[PDB]
This record gives sequence, C-alpha cells and structure tokens, in this order.
Amino acid sequence: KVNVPNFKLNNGDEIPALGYGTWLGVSDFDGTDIPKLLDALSYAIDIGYRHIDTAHFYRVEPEIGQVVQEKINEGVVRREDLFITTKVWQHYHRAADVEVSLRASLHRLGLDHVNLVLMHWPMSISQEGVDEKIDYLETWRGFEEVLKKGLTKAIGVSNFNIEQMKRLLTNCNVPPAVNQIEVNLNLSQADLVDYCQANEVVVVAYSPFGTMVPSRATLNSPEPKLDNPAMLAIGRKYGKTVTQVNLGYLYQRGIVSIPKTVTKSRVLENASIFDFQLDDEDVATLAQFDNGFRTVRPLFWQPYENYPFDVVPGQDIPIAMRKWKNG
Ligand SMILES: NC(=O)C1=CN([C@@H]2O[C@H](COP(=O)(O)OP(=O)(O)OC[C@H]3O[C@@H](n4cnc5c(N)ncnc54)[C@H](OP(=O)(O)O)[C@@H]3O)[C@@H](O)[C@H]2O)C=CC1
Ligand SMILES: [Ca+2]
Repeated sequence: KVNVPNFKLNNGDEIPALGYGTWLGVSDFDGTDIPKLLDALSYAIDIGYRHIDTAHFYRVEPEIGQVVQEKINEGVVRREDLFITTKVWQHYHRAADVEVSLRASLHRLGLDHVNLVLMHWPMSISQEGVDEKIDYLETWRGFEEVLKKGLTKAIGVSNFNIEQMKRLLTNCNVPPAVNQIEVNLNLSQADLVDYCQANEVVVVAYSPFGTMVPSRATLNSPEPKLDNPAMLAIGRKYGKTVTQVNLGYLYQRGIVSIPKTVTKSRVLENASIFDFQLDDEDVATLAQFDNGFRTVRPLFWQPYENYPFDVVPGQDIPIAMRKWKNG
C-alpha cells in the first residue's frame, strides 16, 4: 500500500527512508498510549512500513517485539524485511557494557540481532547523575565488539556534533553507519548534515516536525505552525498536506525521518511523501524557516562532559532520565 524507498548505508545495508518512532514522552514517562502505539504499529507494518526506531530508554521493547513476532506469525513480513533499531543509554558507556545493554534489549525484543544499534548520547552518566567521564571512543570499542559478535548488523551514534563526528571518524576501526539527530524546518543542521553525508554517514532525523505540530507548539516557538500560509501554498501546489511537505523536504535532503504517531491516519499520511519533487523556489522558501531553534535541548545535561549542544551559561537530572522499568 505505501512504498518506502531505502537509502544505502556505508556497510552495504539498506535503511528505509521513513521509520516508525516509539518514544511516548516524559509528558513522569507516559505509558497511557502504549496500546494505541502498538495497534498503529501493527497497521504500519500491514501497509508497508518496515523501519522501527526504538531504545532501551523507551520502555516498550517487550511490547514492540511481541507485535513484530505477531506480524511475522501472520505472514505479513519476514524478520529479514524489517529494519529495527535500538539504543544504549548513558549508564552503559564502558566498552563491556554495550554487550550487556544490547543483549538485554535483544531479549526484550525477542531477536537474534537488530539491524542497527546506536550510542544514544555521547555523555557517560551513572544512574545517580555522576559524570563518569568515559570517552565515547572507549564506548565505540564496545559497539565494534557487538558488531563482530553479530548482535547487530550495524552500529551508529545519536546526538553527535560535527566535532564529535570528526574525532570518531578519525579514530574508529568501523565507522558509524548513521548519526541520529534532531532535524526539522527550524533546525536544518546544514553543516552537520553536509559533514555526515560527505563522509557517507546517513543522517536520521528525530523530532522531524519540530514545534510545528500542536502537541509541541508552545507560545513564541517559531513558524511554521500547521496553518502557515506558505506551507499550505506549497501543499496545494503538489497536492499534499503541510506535514507531508515537511517530511518530503527531509526526504529530498537525503535525510531519513522517524516521525512518531499513535494515529493510523497519520501513519498512512506520513508515508505518502515519495511521489513529488519540490522545486528550487519551494526549497528556498522552506530553507527560510531555519533559525537554530532546537526542539530537544535537555538543559540538565549541560554540565556533563561531551554534552553536544551549545551551553547556555548560568543554569538535577530528573529520575525518569536515569532509572526506570521495562514492560
Ligand atoms: N536519539 C534521540 O535522542 C531521540 C530520538 N527520538 C526518536 O524519534 C521519534 C521522533 O519523533 P518525536 O520527537 O516523538 O516528535 P515528532 O516530530 O515525530 O512529532 C510527534 C507528534 O506529532 C504528531 N503527529 C505525527 N504525525 C502527524 C501528522 N501527520 N499530522 C499532525 N500531527 C502529527 C503526533 O501526534 P499523535 O501521536 O497524537 O498522532 C505527536 O504528538 C521518537 O519516537 C523516537 O523514536 C526522539 C527524541 C530524541
Ligand atoms: Ca533476529
């Protein structure tokens, strides 16, 4: 029903250009919508989604793996058709711990291997908020170890800045396949994106709607909002909604998107974005929305070594970002 194209990774594998996000939010982690997430996942797989993005931190690996196993039992997919990502959090940054974190995630998900595993953030932080000051290069030796053990078909990073990427690419034995980071119309990350793509690292955009959608549109957050006349106008021109223009723009930059939704019509809508070329004029308009506004800026991590973003001077990590139970 939907046909999702694939980008090629620097390790020979394919990654679908759109994936299904599974984080429900600290909006106190909110488990209420788990059933809707699962039912919208099952529907996503029925219509042709294959890429699923998840993480230890998202609490729901056991439930995702159950859905996956059901879809395989029903004959809708084989394992080999799916691209599944998970991620290792900040308390498992010693080299030997990557294997423990990932084997556990793999047990939760019910899998022999994932397609991709990421270093969720470059900071090394204990469960009590101690900065363990472990170099991400040491952590990366563990990613390289779990790769050689066949626990994952690919290794990557998330929230690495251009400096961290450069240092990682200069020192690694196996390069990262992806850098997963925030990209949207207000935060284009042009330089980081260009640097990644010049080095054959694929960029995967989380929070691809930024503050455009009403769930995140807090006042004085920037345009575009869903009513934006220029967005709507670009919409009418190619026969698309505003969210579809947004995702198609990212697609057209060669960037993979992982929107999140619990709503089946959005699942379907989000995937109908591969049949239009935005022209030079509309690209230039869309580029004008870029203004450095970061939707996801966890100020509690500023003091840690390897915090990746620019520090706002003059500023306790909540418990839900350090300790939790799964399933
Ligand atoms: N590596 C990292 O550090 C991070 C990774 N992520 C990952 O990426 C995903 C990224 O998305 P996220 O940050 O959740 O935010 P998104 O930009 O995906 O937006 C989520 C919101 O958009 C709404 N929505 C989705 N589709 C549409 C549509 N077509 N029209 C109108 N509204 C829509 C949803 O509503 P509803 O659900 O009610 O339909 C939801 O409230 C996460 O699920 C996770 O997988 C996220 C943050 C950090
Ligand atoms: Ca498997």
